Amino acid sequence: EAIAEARELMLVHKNIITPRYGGPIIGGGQDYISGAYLLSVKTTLLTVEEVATILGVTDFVGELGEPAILAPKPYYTGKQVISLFLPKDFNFHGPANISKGPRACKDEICPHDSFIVIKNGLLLEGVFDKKAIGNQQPESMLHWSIREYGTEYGKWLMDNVFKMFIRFLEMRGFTM
Amino acid sequence: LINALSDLRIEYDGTVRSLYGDIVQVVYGDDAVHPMYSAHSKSVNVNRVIERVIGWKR
Amino acid sequence: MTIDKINEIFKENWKNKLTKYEIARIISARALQLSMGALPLIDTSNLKSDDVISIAEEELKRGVLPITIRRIYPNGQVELISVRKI
Amino acid sequence: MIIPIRCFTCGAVVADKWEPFSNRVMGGEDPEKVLTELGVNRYCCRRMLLSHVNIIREIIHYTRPI
Amino acid sequence: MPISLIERNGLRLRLVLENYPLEFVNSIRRASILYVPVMAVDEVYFIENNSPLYDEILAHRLALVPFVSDEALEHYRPPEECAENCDGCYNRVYLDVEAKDQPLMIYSRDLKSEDQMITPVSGAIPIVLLGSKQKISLEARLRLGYGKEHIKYSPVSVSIVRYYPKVTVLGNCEKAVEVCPEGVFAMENNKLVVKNELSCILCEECLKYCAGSVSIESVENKFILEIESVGSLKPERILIEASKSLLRKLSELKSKLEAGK
Amino acid sequence: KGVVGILIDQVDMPYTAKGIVPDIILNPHALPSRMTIGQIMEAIGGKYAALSGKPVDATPFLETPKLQEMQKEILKLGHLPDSTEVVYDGRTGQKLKS
Amino acid sequence: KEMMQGTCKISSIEKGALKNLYVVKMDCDNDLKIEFDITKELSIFSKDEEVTFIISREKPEYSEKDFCAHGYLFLERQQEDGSFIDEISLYGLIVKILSKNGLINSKLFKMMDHVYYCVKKK
Amino acid sequence: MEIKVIKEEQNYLELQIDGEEHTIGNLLKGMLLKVPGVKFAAYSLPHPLITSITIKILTDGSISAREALIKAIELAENYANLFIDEVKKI
Ligand code: F3S
Ligand SMILES: [Zn+2]
Ligand SMILES: [Zn+2]
Repeated sequence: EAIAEARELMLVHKNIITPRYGGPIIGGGQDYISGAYLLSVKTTLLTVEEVATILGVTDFVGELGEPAILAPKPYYTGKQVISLFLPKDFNFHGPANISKGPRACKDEICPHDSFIVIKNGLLLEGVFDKKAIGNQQPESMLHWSIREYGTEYGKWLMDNVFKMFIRFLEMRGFTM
Repeated sequence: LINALSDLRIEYDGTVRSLYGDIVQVVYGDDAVHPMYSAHSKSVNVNRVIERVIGWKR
Repeated sequence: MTIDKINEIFKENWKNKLTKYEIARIISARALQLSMGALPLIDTSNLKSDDVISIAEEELKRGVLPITIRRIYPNGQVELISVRKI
Repeated sequence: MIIPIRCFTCGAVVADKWEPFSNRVMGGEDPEKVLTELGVNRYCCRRMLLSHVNIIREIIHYTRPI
Repeated sequence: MPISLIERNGLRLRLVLENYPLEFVNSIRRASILYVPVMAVDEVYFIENNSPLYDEILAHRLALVPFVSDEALEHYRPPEECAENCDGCYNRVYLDVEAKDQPLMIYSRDLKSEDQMITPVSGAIPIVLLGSKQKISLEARLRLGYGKEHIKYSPVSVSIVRYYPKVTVLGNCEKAVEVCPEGVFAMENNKLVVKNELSCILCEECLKYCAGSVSIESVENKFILEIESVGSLKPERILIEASKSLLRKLSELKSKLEAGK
Repeated sequence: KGVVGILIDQVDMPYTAKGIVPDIILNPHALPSRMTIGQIMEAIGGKYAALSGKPVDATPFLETPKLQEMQKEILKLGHLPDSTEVVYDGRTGQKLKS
Repeated sequence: KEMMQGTCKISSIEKGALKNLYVVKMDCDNDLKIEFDITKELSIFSKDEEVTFIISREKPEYSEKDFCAHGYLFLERQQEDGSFIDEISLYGLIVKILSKNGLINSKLFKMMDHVYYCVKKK
Repeated sequence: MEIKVIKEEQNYLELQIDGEEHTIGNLLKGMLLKVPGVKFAAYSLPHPLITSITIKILTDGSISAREALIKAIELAENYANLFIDEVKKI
């Protein structure tokens, strides 16, 4: 009886949202945010081998689709690799944590990647930072994603997509 | 504070009552919404619902 | 609207739903029953795990348990809710 | 206590280069030239040789009476 | 798919590989460390010890001493085989020393080996310093082993695989000679000639100052493989044994994969 | 302070262009909040001390040699002045972009 | 089929806001002002040359000496002066089109179309 | 060194190998990415403290995944033999 109650009421993934306020207490940390920003930035292009190396840490297997850029050289992109995990009916429009300084464009027409635009599960512009995957950040895209696809999709996402951030961070160089 | 608020419970009619019988609140909070299930201290975000429905054409 | 509209909405919502505490209690009782006698009500060959907890969860999910819950309201009214789909 | 047999980072043997280096430096020769001509070029092995203390020469006086 | 040679020092070997994939070259580099067998001390039988060093420390120091395991790869059973009993796969060395009145340093030349073709690489490795009236008497057993099991069995010190550079001089900027840490460039009659192109590590620091006088690329199919041995085996033998280990592993995998299809 | 999270062999460590692998890896994210510039300064000074063989004194308010001199001497000895190095991945052999 | 094609010359190649970003501006016939983002590895254009661009759902034939990609049409805006702003996201790289009748208002395309965009040298 | 099959179809294979690490996994992945008809190939190390790898192969149906793995092994063996024969000449 004690084991059944512990499994049915006290599991970690069932308590992603804290009772103090409506917002996730389990979320991205410090290396995760930097990796997400570096992978999501506009200037990231990956080859087939790099994409395979990045996706080897997750459970994803299937069709990658056509590369984002076909000629002169076949290049993928960070947003295309990220978009393989978002549900196919998820929409989100909101600013990023880097939209505070001179990058504030306050609308979708932004020369920077300072505005997040997701339509039908496709990440079209914007970067991931503390305001999208960070912990203790209510009304973020992670919060809405969990709220609409259960702690089940919350746990699946946190287990899968959060490892590509670390893998890409160590694939690139991050020093001080 | 724990020793003060230890014996409060939510009944099947929505009221908040102590285990000794007396009534603390006629309905929990003001609309019987758990803070854990709320959208950041809010029953439902209507703007978020409108976005979820028609954001692919904005 | 007996006392408040919110209370009526609350009771209407919970009239035909099982709270997580009720689910946990049912699963605990069924798991304790299966641990000694009480042969399962399902086909225990396709199950991924042979432990009692998983069998209890599967039986609750399929809706074969002959268990009813009594909800006693503060004014004395009683409500019987059955978990079998039938 | 005593000079390690191998460099910690790379497995290069460095113990055999201690008694030359420890002597010629005491003879007035600058450590850099001696280290370069002894065959030590990676700065990990230079760190190994440059920061040895050699306590055992004091501990031989105070040894277990077993 | 030729292989070219850059330099051959006493223990260093540098090669250029021209039509091999990066995965194979990296596998050879890793197997040069992990899957090449050498002789090292496995166990020590202690009879007496009065030195400041304890038994475990002395055993570790003895184990870290490299032995010449060049002719022993053909007379001793490898670890992959049965190797833990059936004597005929263990070598034995002895050490019996004593100090009379003055402190005495014990070098690796004092280790007497039962089999004469297995000797320490260097005879001037200090092992332990003995005070007055202190003595040591021990027997050590040597056997083959792979660097995967313990790092004392690794036959190399550094194993390196890097890209093949291509440096071209377009202008005549004089800054590049004093910026490159590898000394690739030089000034000859004020022309900025490239002396040793293969020394560039693709640092890309000359691009920060010249930026128009120097262009840096990496050749897509050539790699530079540099290894340095410790003294037990010659570098060519190390490379051959690493590739043989790859061959054995691939053969076993294919044999037990195609069977039971 | 900190505990050991994992132990990595020499083959899996990210070797540099000269074959030097790190003995300890420290996360950059620990620096900007604690604001210990002395850590990086000591790293540079120690590398210079090992390369040159010259003594390094880090007494407060009277440090000799200065950072600029140490960096120039490091550059003169075959290494990059900013104490950075080109690093390859020990598991795949791919050159890191930074 | 709702293919769109044009021929026009490059105006400028600026530096952009990000680290190694670049923006290519093209002034074109019929009051088109194509302006698209590229990176260093994709820079095969000069300061001024004649090129041909095509936007179409059907995948066209391409070589290894021209630049093109596929993305989605996700932004349709009207300006206060009667102009239009159209944006195509090549999974992150932005192609902005300034026209008169618009790309969706003129019934050429609709919202969120998977389109191929190719630019070749003439 | 023991192999086992987690999943298997005509154009999909998931193979768990115990006793192996990056040395063989990276080589096999690099060789598989060169075999024609293979659409996806990857290897994973489930935990650094455990010496075991998992190889995932997905083809387009022209060639079976097991055949692709055998071809990759053949390519690797050919490269190793060529390397031995060329190193022996210097
Ligand atoms: S200046 Fe020097 S060492 Fe390397 S990349 Fe540039 S050459
Ligand atoms: Zn902006
Ligand atoms: Zn060293």
